[PDB]
Amino acid sequence: VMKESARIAYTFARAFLMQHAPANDYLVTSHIHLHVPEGATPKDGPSAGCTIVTALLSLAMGRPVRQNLAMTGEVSLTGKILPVGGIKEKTIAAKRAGVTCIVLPAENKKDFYDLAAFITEGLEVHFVEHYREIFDIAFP
Amino acid sequence: IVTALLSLAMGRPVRQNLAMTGEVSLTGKILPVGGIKEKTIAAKRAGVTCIVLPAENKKDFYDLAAFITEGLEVHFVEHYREIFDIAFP
Amino acid sequence: NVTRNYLDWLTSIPWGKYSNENLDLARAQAVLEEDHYGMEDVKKRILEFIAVSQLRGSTQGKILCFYGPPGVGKTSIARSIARALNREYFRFSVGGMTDVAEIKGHRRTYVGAMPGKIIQCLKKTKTENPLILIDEVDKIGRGYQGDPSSALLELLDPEQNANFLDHYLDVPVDLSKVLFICTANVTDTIPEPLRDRMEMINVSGYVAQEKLAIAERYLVPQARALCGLDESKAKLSSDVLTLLIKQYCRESGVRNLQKQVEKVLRKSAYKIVSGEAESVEVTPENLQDFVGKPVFTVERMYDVTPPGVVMGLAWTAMGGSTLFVETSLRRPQDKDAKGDKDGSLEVTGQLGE
Amino acid sequence: VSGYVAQEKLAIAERYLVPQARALCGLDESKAKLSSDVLTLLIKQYCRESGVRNLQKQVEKVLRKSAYKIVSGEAESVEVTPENLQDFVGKPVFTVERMYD
Amino acid sequence: AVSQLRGSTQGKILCFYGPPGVGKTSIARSIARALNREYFRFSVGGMTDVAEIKGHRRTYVGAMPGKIIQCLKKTKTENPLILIDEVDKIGRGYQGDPSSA
Ligand SMILES: Nc1ncnc2c1ncn2[C@@H]1O[C@H](COP(=O)(O)OP(=O)(O)O)[C@@H](O)[C@H]1O
Ligand SMILES: Nc1ncnc2c1ncn2[C@@H]1O[C@H](COP(=O)(O)OP(=O)(O)O)[C@@H](O)[C@H]1O
Repeated sequence: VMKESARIAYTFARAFLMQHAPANDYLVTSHIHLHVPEGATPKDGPSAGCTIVTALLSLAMGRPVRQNLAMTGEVSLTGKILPVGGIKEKTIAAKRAGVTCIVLPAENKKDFYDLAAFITEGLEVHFVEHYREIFDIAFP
Repeated sequence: IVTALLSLAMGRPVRQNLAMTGEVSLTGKILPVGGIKEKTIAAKRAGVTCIVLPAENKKDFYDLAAFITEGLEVHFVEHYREIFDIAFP
Repeated sequence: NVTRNYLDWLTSIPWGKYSNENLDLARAQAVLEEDHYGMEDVKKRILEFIAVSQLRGSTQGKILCFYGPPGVGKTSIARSIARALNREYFRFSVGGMTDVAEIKGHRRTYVGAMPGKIIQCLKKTKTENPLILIDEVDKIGRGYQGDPSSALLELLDPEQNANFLDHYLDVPVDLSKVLFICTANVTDTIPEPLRDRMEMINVSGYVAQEKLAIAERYLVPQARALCGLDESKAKLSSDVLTLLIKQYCRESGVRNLQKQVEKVLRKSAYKIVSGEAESVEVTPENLQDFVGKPVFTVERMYDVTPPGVVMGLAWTAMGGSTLFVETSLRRPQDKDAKGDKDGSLEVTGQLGE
Repeated sequence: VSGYVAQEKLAIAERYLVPQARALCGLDESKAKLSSDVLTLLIKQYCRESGVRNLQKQVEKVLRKSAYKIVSGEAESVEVTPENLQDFVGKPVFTVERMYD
Repeated sequence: AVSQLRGSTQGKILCFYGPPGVGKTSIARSIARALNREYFRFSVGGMTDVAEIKGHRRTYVGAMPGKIIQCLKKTKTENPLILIDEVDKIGRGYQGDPSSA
């Protein structure tokens, strides 16, 4: 399932470059190894996908991502983002790691507000639906 | 599937909220599909306001209780070219 | 002591005890329309069954099967029939079972042997013709270790049932009068030899509006009796329900709405016994308190459908759902103005071949 | 053993099949006539399998529906006719034999 | 015609094959009452336990004789008309091949 998720995100990347910056051709012209460390349970597995595309884009243009921008989501092969499950444990894990920004599918704006206010202090969220939003909340 | 590709080919969007289904023949004939009643109720939940079925199943869809079918606007078809003219232009 | 337990197990069994049926159609009407709404087709079939048994003399067995999305009320209709015909009821799940001995007991020479489940049903139900309800035939444990589902044919085959016998008490029983019924979410997984025997009735889904008329009568009062409240203190207008079903639960079955209304009532119970209101009255403004914020909202994700995406209905394993199909370029297209390579497709999304 | 021609099934069911099922539903011949024409219509439309099993289901069903019209219903002697039939067993299933023409 | 010549009764094997629902089993039973031999159905479709055709050792706890002894015990004749079913679908597994049996 992660393999199809990977190819989906991959093709979306290949589309995003030509839609965005035609002069680059790094993606369509080069082999690429990509490694996702284990630990995610298969059912939440797709939630990693939104990270994947930004990985490649960082490798693609070569600019570093803005620091400590944790995220999760699920990519649609046409730029929609989709809800993921089990967010509360994810957010506390981001708290332990010193995260100071975060991005979630807008469809999960509900669960994040269930959280106790002390949990939410010091984070800085960006709900999103279409993927292009994230492109401007990382790089520039 | 085919409507996806053709939509992509000319690149024009599909007419809005026009769900469809069928089974294609490699020469434009369409074939009966099974289980239509459940499909129709699911399309009703989504706010669908048009729908397209193989003409061969114009039978089962009419067995449905009249209240389930109120407010839809069906277009039964057999040859595939029919559906093409009920989607894009 | 072993043979004594065996004697007991044998003597309990009816051999000709025949719980009598009512057979007038009128009373069967009244007892069916007051228990389950709609799903009239199964009612009509059972009605024909009643009509034939009354003609050809004696009581009669028959096999039947029900199938459809989970939580449509299948198991619920079973008991309603059980008190309709006046047959005694007995559920018997078999999803994932593999112990053919469980369907047939044990040799009685084994330590701890006890007769298969059916004999327990005969001892308990005391009729020769109860209403056995095999459950989840689709999910029977079908292994290398001897498929019980093959063993089931000895019960359910109209001819081979007549002298069924079980390892505990070897003497054949005569199950012909039993009225078996079978319930499966999808009929195709059912093993072929068995599938041909039983009749295949089809319970359906439910329209969004249909759930409204459901829940106001057969559902809210049920949970109201489960939480121990009386109507005096826990009214729920219809409008709250239509809002619920339209938003908080998108499932063709009613189980999920059943979870919500359960939750609302039990929270109401907490507001009564110690809380503030002496009579909670949920109103649309109040509800989001009790059950929290809405979960689903944006039914049908895309709305403009950007080029190259089309909706497609799908008769999934449970209910039906309006999944989209999507496509996209994977390389720059004009790789060569002269280029001649077939624009090979690559399908994805857990294709079966 | 072979299959069966469309016409052949008529001569089959008219003798060895209808009476048997008629005895299964507990009826007597006095009350449940089925003209030949309805059987040929059945076999022509509602079941395309070389075996007779599917037609066996249809006519069984039709008879038992007749039983329901008898025991409480109106007629003391149901008489199926082709105009009557779609009532009893519903709408035609197959029609467009030979997809292309 | 042949059994009448060479004195005593004689057994023989035969096979039928064709589309399902052609009536195969029905003639089987019809022959059983034609010749006057006893009938006994015996499905073998999809089975894989050769012990079922041969019983068990009798030293195992709970061993019981194979199916055939039961048919012979039941019809009480030495020469019944056994009807093996669904030879096509015999479960041909590693667990002891019935096809050898
Ligand atoms: N039309 C209906 N009338 C009455 N109850 C219904 C109806 N549809 C669904 N239900 C309810 O659905 C619930 C579950 O139904 P049942 O088949 O018994 O179990 P499940 O559907 O969970 O397998 C029951 O509590 C039952 O009251
Ligand atoms: N030519 C025929 N003559 C008599 N009965 C027939 C004929 N063709 C089909 N049948 C009926 O078809 C039914 C099933 O036949 P049989 O071989 O016993 O089962 P199946 O065909 O399902 O293997 C029987 O009930 C039988 O009466």
